[PDB]
Amino acid sequence: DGSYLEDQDMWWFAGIYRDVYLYALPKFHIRDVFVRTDLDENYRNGKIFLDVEMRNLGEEEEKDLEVTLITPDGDEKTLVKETVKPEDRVLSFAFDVKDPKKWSAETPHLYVLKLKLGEDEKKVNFGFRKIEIKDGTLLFNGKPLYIKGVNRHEFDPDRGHAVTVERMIQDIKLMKQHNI
Amino acid sequence: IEEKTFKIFAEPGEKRLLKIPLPEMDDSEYFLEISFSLSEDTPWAEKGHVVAWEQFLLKAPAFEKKSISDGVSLREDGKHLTVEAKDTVY
Amino acid sequence: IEEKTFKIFAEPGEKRLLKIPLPEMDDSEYFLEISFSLSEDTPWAEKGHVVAWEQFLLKAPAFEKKSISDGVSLREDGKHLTVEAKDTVY
Amino acid sequence: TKLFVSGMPQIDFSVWPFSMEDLERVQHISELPERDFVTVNVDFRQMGLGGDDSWGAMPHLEYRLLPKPYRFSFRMRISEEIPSWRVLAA
Repeated sequence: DGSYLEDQDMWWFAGIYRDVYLYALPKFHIRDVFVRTDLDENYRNGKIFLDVEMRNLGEEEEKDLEVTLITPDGDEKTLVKETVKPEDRVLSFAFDVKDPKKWSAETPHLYVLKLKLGEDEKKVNFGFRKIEIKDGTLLFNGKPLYIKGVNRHEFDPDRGHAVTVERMIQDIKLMKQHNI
Repeated sequence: IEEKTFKIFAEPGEKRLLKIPLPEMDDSEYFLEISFSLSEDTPWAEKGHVVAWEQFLLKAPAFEKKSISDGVSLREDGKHLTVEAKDTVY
Repeated sequence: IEEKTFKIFAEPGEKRLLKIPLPEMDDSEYFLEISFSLSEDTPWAEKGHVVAWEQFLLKAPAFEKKSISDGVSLREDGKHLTVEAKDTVY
Repeated sequence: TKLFVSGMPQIDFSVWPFSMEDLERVQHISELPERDFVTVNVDFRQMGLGGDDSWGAMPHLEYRLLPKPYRFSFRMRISEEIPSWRVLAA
């Protein structure tokens, strides 16, 4: 019945066409992370808005939560360091950052959040950038944005939908070398 | 603020003038009501039953605009904006 | 209430942007003035001579309307009407 | 004593140490007489000066008071201190 919503103009294939794996987490672990940014009216200073969802499956003892910010240069800063009792809860934080390096297609500067709850460790890449509509005009970090785009199907002439990282890198470098 | 009784003589179809002395007025809104009621009991109703009334604006109010000097605070987070003034939080 | 010096680099014919950080404002009227003056003495004029200026309204005022409660007296005679309020007679 | 005038929201004004009749009569600076009063003018507007030439040219159309209905108001107070121009009676 799923096939009635998969009528794309393309080849009908089938099978386990992407990776399969097993992993293990502690009884008390981070289930989910939502990191969002805002920029001021001069597109100068930034804010980080962080939601951390925790999940407990039979833990009783209290664990330590640490959140570290790594800059594009490589400098580190502790944002959060606290003790949390084991329970199902969403923790929310808001931090200020001065003159952050902004992400664009021309200049892709990435910050890293490192999150650790007991022995559970995760990392997320994020950038400071803002998309908005002002009087019918599309703005990106305060500048008018022109979309110079292409539609791409995830396709390979030998492997079908089961495309490799080497082929993905070839596609991107070719796109940028032709001003897309 | 003021009430007064009167009697007026008018035959079927006649128009008669009624003169009402007005007080000096401040910046409030003033309305006049004129009514007619039963002088004595009838088979269908009691003394004081109103049969007719009309109302009129005498004077519109004078609105006051005051300059506020006291301050307001603002706190932002990820989901809420909070605004504090005196002992109310929005 | 606020003064600040600056320097701007612009060649003949060029347009350049100038960003001015504004304070929080009360119910008063606010005007901005931007001027350019001689950095040092010339043969025709001294340091500080203004060569160009322009002014702009930042914020219109908020007018206040107050309700007066105090009274006024009036005396008529054959030639004059006299009106008294506080310690002035018209 | 201060004589204070405020616009609703603006006026034009002038103050002279002689009469309008004195100013219209004398043809040299030396002949302007000594007087024991000040003439005060409080105006809605005056027509432009013009000067495209001085032997027939008029002020431009947008600086003339063409004959249509006009209105104008101001507030006056006589006291010992300058009150707030931004505060009026309701």
